[PDB]
Amino acid sequence: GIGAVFLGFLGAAGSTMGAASMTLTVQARNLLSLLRAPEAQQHLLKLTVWGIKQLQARVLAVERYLRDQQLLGIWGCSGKLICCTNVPWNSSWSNRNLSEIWDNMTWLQWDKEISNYTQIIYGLLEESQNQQE
Amino acid sequence: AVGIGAVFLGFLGAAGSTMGAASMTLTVQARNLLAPEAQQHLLKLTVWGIKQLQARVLAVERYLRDQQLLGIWGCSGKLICCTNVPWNSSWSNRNLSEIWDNMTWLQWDKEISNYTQIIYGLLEESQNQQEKN
Amino acid sequence: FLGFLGAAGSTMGAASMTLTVQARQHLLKLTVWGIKQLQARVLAVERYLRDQQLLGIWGCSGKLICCTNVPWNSSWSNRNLSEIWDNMTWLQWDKEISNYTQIIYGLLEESQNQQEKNEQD
Amino acid sequence: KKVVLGKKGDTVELTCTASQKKSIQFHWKNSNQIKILGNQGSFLTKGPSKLNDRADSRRSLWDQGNFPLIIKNLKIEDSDTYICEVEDQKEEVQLLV
Amino acid sequence: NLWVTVYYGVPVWKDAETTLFCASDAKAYETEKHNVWATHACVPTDPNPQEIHLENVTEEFNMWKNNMVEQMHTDIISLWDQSLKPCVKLTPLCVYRLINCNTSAITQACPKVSFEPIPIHYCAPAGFAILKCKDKKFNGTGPCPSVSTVQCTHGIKPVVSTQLLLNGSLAEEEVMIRSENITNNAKNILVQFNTPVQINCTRPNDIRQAHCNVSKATWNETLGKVVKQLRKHFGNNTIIRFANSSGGDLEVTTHSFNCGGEFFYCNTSGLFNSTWISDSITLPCRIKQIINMWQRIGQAMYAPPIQGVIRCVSNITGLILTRDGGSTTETFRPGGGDMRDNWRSELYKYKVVKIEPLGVAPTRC
Amino acid sequence: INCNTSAITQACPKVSFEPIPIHYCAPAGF
Ligand SMILES: *[C@@H]1O[C@H](CO)[C@@H](O[C@@H]2O[C@H](CO)[C@@H](O[C@@H]3O[C@H](CO)[C@@H](O)[C@H](O[C@H]4O[C@H](CO)[C@@H](O)[C@H](O)[C@@H]4O[C@H]4O[C@H](CO)[C@@H](O)[C@H](O)[C@@H]4O)[C@@H]3O)[C@H](O)[C@H]2NC(C)=O)[C@H](O)[C@H]1NC(C)=O
Ligand SMILES: *[C@@H]1O[C@H](CO)[C@@H](O[C@@H]2O[C@H](CO)[C@@H](O)[C@H](O)[C@H]2NC(C)=O)[C@H](O)[C@H]1NC(C)=O
Ligand SMILES: *[C@@H]1O[C@H](CO)[C@@H](O[C@@H]2O[C@H](CO)[C@@H](O)[C@H](O)[C@H]2NC(C)=O)[C@H](O)[C@H]1NC(C)=O
Ligand SMILES: *[C@@H]1O[C@H](CO)[C@@H](O)[C@H](O)[C@H]1NC(C)=O
Ligand SMILES: *[C@@H]1O[C@H](CO)[C@@H](O)[C@H](O)[C@H]1NC(C)=O
Ligand SMILES: *[C@@H]1O[C@H](CO)[C@@H](O)[C@H](O)[C@H]1NC(C)=O
Ligand SMILES: *[C@@H]1O[C@H](CO)[C@@H](O)[C@H](O)[C@H]1NC(C)=O
Ligand SMILES: *[C@@H]1O[C@H](CO)[C@@H](O)[C@H](O)[C@H]1NC(C)=O
Ligand SMILES: *[C@@H]1O[C@H](CO)[C@@H](O)[C@H](O)[C@H]1NC(C)=O
Ligand SMILES: *[C@@H]1O[C@H](CO)[C@@H](O)[C@H](O)[C@H]1NC(C)=O
Ligand SMILES: *[C@@H]1O[C@H](CO)[C@@H](O)[C@H](O)[C@H]1NC(C)=O
Repeated sequence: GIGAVFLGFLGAAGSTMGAASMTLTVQARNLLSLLRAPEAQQHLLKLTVWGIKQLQARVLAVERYLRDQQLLGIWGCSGKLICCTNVPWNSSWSNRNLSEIWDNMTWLQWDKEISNYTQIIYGLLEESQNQQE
Repeated sequence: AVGIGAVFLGFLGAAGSTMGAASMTLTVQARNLLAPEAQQHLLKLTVWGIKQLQARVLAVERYLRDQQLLGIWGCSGKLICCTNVPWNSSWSNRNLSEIWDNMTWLQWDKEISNYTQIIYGLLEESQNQQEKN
Repeated sequence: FLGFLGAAGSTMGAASMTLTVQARQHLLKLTVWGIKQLQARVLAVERYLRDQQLLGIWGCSGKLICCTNVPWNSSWSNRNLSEIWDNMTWLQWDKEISNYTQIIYGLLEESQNQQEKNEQD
Repeated sequence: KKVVLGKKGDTVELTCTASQKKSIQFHWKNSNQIKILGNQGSFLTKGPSKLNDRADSRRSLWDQGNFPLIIKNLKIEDSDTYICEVEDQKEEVQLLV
Repeated sequence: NLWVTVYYGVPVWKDAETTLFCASDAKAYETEKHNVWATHACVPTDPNPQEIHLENVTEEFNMWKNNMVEQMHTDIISLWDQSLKPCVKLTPLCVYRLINCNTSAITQACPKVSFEPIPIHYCAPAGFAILKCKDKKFNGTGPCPSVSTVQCTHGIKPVVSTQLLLNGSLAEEEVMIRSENITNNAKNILVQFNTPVQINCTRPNDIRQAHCNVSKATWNETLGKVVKQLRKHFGNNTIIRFANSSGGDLEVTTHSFNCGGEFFYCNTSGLFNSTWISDSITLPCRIKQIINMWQRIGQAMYAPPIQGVIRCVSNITGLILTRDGGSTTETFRPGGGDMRDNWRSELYKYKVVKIEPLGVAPTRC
Repeated sequence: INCNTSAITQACPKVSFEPIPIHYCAPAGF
């Protein structure tokens, strides 16, 4: 079930980050989206390893989703898609014009941009959500 | 089934009461609740075990699909939650004392269901524009 | 989705810090004992969702460490708060607070509940 | 208001027809509203009319929607009007010999 | 924080058409051919059915447009097709005036197997609920005054019989005359009982010649109970007289049940014959091997009957009549055969709804 | 003296009887 929406995020790649955040609002509603045969005693323990193997996926798709929103809920917001917080943006994190970011870059570019700094922001998002509490 | 299937049915208690009376029960019910044959011992462990775990993960992903929808609107975990969308007065045009004192939720929801798609679009947009600016 | 989250928690300052760091035929043998390891996980999901509604009523949903506006009473095991984090295990708390955890959970109800009406006015 | 003519004795095939192909329940009544012939699930049934021994139907056609009525030994007294009631389409066919 | 709120947990329900699941109390070692089917197609019933009573609620039930009747009728066709495999199955194909209708003859391996029905429940899935009309005077349609919610209904025994609804469940006030519309002469008047009129069906030691004994005392007062509350529908002056069946197919002109795998055909002619002004009867039952299938349109041909005694004591807890529109006296010549009426007469007090626990309402925040 | 020794009879064949080791496990959540 949930593993369907884990891949539907990728429908907005290649577009620009101002447009992909707007598509995410439509995608927000789009992320709101049987073996009953005569089974012999040889089919009984074989169609049940086909049952557990699919049900080890449906719980992994749930347990990955709760391991996401446990990490978001550390950074103030739980369940918010678009969430902005009370940390000021440091200038040394690949300084660029704000029109030179939301208008002429795709989201995959930011993986290449700030991945040297992505761990540092995560500790700041913990601390400022801990300093404010 | 034996998990969060009783919670979706326990919501349906105190239908026919007044809307103030259901609201008093909202936060308090979600505080209080959430053969000597070897052949039968096999099916009770193996295929009747899977089929009750296909219904406990169905009730999980029915629940997380509800608390995700409250996450777009901004609440995400508060049972009682009010927003910044102003109530249009062309929505049943009824008196606020006439609604909360003598009206049941079933009687109330039959009045409003003409346009509950239109309310659901505003609460997404207002939580898109309160995190934009 | 944790039911254990153990990581051998002994010393409390190491327990608090690592908590933010860590949790941030022959087919009959393996099908009976595979369902047992799915009843472990699926319960440990429904134990989380039951718990995060209880912290949500107190106002502390999602945040692992949360601080709140209820101070100690006098009969809530008054020891010094500097040695309490020095040499004590987390196991020694539930020994040390016995019947106070039920009224702490009641006071943390009304601390949010009066606050929901306070900001309403 | 259909028209069907017989001579005597012969088999007439009056016909009502639905659009479903799934063997839905019908009946057949006359001008005094007495049952001529009826379907009950997957079995046939008659009614206590004066065509109770003579009326018939084709069982294999019910699965394609077609619900006929086949009458043997046409006398003069069955010259009446007949009504097929599939779910609403109370079609009337009249008969003469 | 101005004027539009949301609540999560509101008591709202909208009617739905989901797919319920079986949930019967199977035994999984037997080879009684229901416990075979209820093993691989059901779940064990819950020990504690949570039943919430609803208070001051007036739902508008219906049973002549119920959907869970259809989901029972598909599971029971799926039961009989895996349990009673015929030796010869003559079902037509039919692939204008006369379309090509070839009558195929599937044959298969057909042993004799034990066959007595067990109570099947019908549990709804997560996010739905089943409403239940706890009023003991329910007409069948219309606003039920007292509703209760429940995961599944009571253990329903999927018997199959015409003219008589045996082993079923029984009313509580006097006798109900549930139908759809009594002016039509085309809707089967169901009738429940409040007393199980027992019937004793035996084959003793001709191997296809049986008899079924039913008491004249209990049947005269139970026909006495029905005949009072029919003149409350057709006027107190109608001298209503019961009668024989009118004719037609053999499975509906005779009380066609089965017992132990063998398909009895009784003869309820001395059972409905009494005019009504304002000891034990016996019934000449046969055993057929060439029956009409009730599942689809076909004919089956089974093995010869088993050797031994076949005693089949059961409770007549229901009738199915059919009125006769006269010129006057209203004669009730019975019928049946549409097998959905054996499951309309036990799933009448049920309705499956969809819980929509999200709601909006205005106030001042 | 309100007690009475009820004798209960049944079939009683001859059996083999050696015990095997049995491991006690805990359910999910323990
Ligand atoms: C209404 O409900 C009642 C209650 O369930 C139903 O009545 C039951 O009917 C069944 C059979 O239809 C009956 O079951 C038999 O009980 C006997 C008493 O112990 C059993 O001996 C018998 O087992 C034999 O018969 C089966 C029939 O084929 C065999 O398959 C089985 O293997 C056994 O066969 C041995 O005996 C036969 C001779 O009988 C011999 O030929 C074989 O070779 C073999 O030696 C059944 O289990 C219940 O006892 C009935 N219950 C009561 C209370 O009487 C009734 O059918 C329901 N009515 C409707 C319409 O559904
Ligand atoms: C019950 O069914 C019948 C037919 O559908 C209805 O009763 C007859 O209706 C016709 C018109 O359709 C009238 O000409 C007859 O006079 C009616 N019969 C009698 C005896 O008066 C009736 O309306 C239906 N009832 C419901 C509730 O639908
Ligand atoms: C079922 O039994 C009835 C009698 O109880 C049979 O009906 C007729 O009964 C009269 C006496 O009232 C006999 O003289 C007739 O021979 C019977 N038959 C006919 C055709 O009139 C009835 O026939 C029996 N059922 C079947 C299918 O034969
Ligand atoms: C039923 O109606 C009465 C009268 O309106 C009302 O007072 C009562 O509260 C209702 N029942 C319940 C259980 O609320
Ligand atoms: C509300 O919806 C119903 C159908 O559900 C429709 O018949 C009715 O006209 C609608 N009313 C308004 C005011 O839109
Ligand atoms: C166990 O105790 C030793 C000694 O104090 C300590 O160094 C070690 O970290 C402890 N183990 C854990 C898991 O904290
Ligand atoms: C059945 O009774 C109800 C009242 O409960 C009534 O509204 C309805 O018209 C009746 N229907 C029939 C077919 O008798
Ligand atoms: C049945 O009872 C009625 C009155 O209760 C009586 O007139 C009739 O003769 C009885 N019939 C039999 C067969 O007992
Ligand atoms: C028939 O009699 C009953 C009482 O036995 C009475 O209540 C009813 O009104 C009568 N029916 C009429 C007069 O149509
Ligand atoms: C019904 O009874 C009548 C009168 O006894 C008889 O003539 C007729 O053949 C019977 N029919 C059936 C189907 O039992
Ligand atoms: C008939 O009904 C009684 C209760 O009225 C029940 O105890 C008995 O078992 C039933 N007989 C059957 C199921 O054969």
